[PDB]
Amino acid sequence: AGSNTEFASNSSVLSLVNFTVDPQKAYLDFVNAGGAPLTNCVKMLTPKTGTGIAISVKPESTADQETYGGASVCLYCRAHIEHPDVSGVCKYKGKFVQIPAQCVRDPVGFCLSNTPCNVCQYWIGYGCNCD
Amino acid sequence: SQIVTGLFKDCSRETSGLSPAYAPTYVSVDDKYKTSDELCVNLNLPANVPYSRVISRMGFKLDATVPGYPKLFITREEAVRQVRSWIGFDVEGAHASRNACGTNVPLQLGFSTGVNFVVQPVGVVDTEWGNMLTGIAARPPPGEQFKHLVPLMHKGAAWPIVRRRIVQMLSDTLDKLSDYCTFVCWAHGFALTSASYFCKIGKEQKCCMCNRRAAAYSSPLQSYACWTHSCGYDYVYNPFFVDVQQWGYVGNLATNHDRYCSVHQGAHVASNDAIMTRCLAIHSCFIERVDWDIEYPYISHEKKLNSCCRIVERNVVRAALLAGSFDKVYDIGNPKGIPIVDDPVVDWHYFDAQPLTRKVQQLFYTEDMASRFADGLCLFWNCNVPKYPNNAIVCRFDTRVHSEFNLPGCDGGSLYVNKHAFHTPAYDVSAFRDLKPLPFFYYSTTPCEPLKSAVCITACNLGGAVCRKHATEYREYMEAYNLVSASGFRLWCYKTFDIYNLWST
RNA sequence: UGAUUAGGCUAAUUAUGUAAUUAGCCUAAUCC
Ligand SMILES: [Mg+2]
Ligand SMILES: [Zn+2]
Ligand SMILES: [Zn+2]
Ligand SMILES: [Zn+2]
Ligand SMILES: [Zn+2]
Ligand SMILES: [Zn+2]
Repeated sequence: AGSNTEFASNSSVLSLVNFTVDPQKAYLDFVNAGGAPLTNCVKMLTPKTGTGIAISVKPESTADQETYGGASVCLYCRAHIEHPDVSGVCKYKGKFVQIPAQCVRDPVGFCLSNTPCNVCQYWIGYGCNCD
Repeated sequence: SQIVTGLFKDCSRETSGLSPAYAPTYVSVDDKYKTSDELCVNLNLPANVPYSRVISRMGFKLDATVPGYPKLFITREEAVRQVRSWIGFDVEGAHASRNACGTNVPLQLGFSTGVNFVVQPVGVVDTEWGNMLTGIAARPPPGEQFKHLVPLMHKGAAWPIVRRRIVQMLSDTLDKLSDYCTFVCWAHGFALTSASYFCKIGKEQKCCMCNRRAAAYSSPLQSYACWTHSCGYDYVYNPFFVDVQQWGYVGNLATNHDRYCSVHQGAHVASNDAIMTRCLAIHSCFIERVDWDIEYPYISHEKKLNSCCRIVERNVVRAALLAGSFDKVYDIGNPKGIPIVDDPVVDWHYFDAQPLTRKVQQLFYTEDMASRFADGLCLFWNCNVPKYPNNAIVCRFDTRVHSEFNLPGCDGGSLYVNKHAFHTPAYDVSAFRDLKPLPFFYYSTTPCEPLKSAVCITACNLGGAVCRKHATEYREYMEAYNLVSASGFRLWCYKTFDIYNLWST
């Protein structure tokens, strides 16, 4: 009964994330120690003519970005645990996330390490010109 | 890469997958969005209304080796070294039904302390905004085996209450034994799935109020504490896990347990499976194998008890050997062959099952030498034999007494931990049918240089007096004898033992 | 029409007669 969702290679770190007190530190320590980053994310085929903002309702990737499904790049959605937000609502789910092309080796961990700007909605250091 | 797993299985009854913006994985995306180059297309196809999909927690694997994070699935040796932390653990299950199909949730959790907790059926539900850990529809397993689980489907308590109850029970059990918790399981899959509801892991931490290792976590306080400081804490921090079935067993738990033990019978409840699991682990580690190279630390007055045991033994053996005018002694159970008392000169012979000195024989005792060893006394100081001869002096531990250095064991026996782990068979008075309990008394012959006792065998007491040199000595011997007796040791002597035969000296 | 493991059969895809993965069905073991 039911349908499978995850590969076996991802079953190890996610299990750790299901048990740790601080899931973000657990995932980052797993990745920096040489562990394999999460795979099987939802990559989108885009014409590469987008605005470039971090989170959008449609794919808005530029020539130097890739578009991912939001729930596929959220660690709390991937591990199916509680979100550390107000009212438990994910800010990625239901939307598309633009990741820089030099970070596509770890779309999830990048989302754990960067936050968009509150004014221009770009990533800080990857499009935010609010200097 | 390509091998899928049953973990996080979508247990919903929906006939179609999710859209790319909502699906957590590429595999879970509906096939109408996919292309050949492993990519998705944002079609204008209408987005769904709010949904609820049950996610399975079956198939956890704690094999990660992140530095700084302790290894929680310990091996056999580390399990033996952590025997004071052993808690049996079994969870009964309930099948998800109605809106979902394909996962099981805990219904009853049982522990080897004899406690069962009934929980409401709670699972993980994915929605359009995030996740929930909420109640779901559930069904008891079919068959006559699980008919006792039918009334329990309406008697469950909330998971946050059960978490605190579990933490409190573990605190009460393990406060004076260890800083660690080791869950002994028979099938670790569903046990780990249930442990995900009430256990947290991470780096090793210190208790916030003292220097002990932290074993409990408080989410409302976000703090760590040990067993004595874990009031109101709702999570178990860094527990160990042991899978007995991986230790080379064939068949189910009941047939493997019943082969070596016949004490832990009863009705089918989760705490009974946990008790049988811990009993089987004890039998596997300390009866089938003897790892006497492992030395355990000191929790309490074990050095003092070890000192007092010799003080009792020397006086008891001297007084037994003087009364009756005996000349021969067989010291069964002496690996080194060191005599205990030597003021009455007698011939000594040493026997042990694993001797370490060529002055000691290699005899095993099976009662058949009752007439053979009848010319002299036999000594059974902490040697367990199912039938003792009449002319013997025996010291045996009463396994029905529970203490910090005496854990429950297999088939009525117990695990006595004093610098080493010894399994002791169950205490049975039928083995002493030819013997009588040894009365309390003190006999010494040191020269002399208020207290009045009828059992203080002393040359002054023959004259109706007493000296301080013997009075304080009698007081310390009383303290030592009382400590030895309270710890759980019982002394048995031959039938003709009378203290009035010692007054002739 | 509860879960996993091992074997067998079928279908699809991929690779180069054969193999891997996925999906379904049967058998056995354990868990429920
Ligand atoms: Mg059971
Ligand atoms: Zn999320
Ligand atoms: Zn900005
Ligand atoms: Zn403390
Ligand atoms: Zn037993
Ligand atoms: Zn005196």
